Amino acid sequence: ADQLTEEQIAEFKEAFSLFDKDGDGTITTKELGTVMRSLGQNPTEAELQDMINEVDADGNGTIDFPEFLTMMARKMKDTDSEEEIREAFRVFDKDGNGYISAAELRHVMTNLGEKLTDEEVDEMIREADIDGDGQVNYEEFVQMMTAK
Repeated sequence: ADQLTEEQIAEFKEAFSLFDKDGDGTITTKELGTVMRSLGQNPTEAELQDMINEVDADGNGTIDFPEFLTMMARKMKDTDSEEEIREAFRVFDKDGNGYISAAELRHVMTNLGEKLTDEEVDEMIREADIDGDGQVNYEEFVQMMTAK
């Protein structure tokens, strides 16, 4: 899933509060780039003025956390975590066949540096009939690492 993890929501909530000097849980458009830049993102000025024209639909010129989360979810799209795991399994599809040996699959999940425990993968392997044949595609194992 591409849902915001409780952490990503907290990270943004902290970077957002960083400019909530009104104790109202909101920030001004003048600090929006600063908030976004606080997370290490550097959108151009036009990119910022473009999202403002839409967010500035109330005619007030301010951003609240909820709407701020609507911006983060619109950016963490084209860069899903899925494209990262599939691109890793791609690094493992040296034969461009779409299939690798479970070993390479288990290796793709460990080399990625994911905090997955060998036990969690053992369960993901139960429904992924990784036997009966010997090789398995990852598209199914990719959606499993994202969120059952």
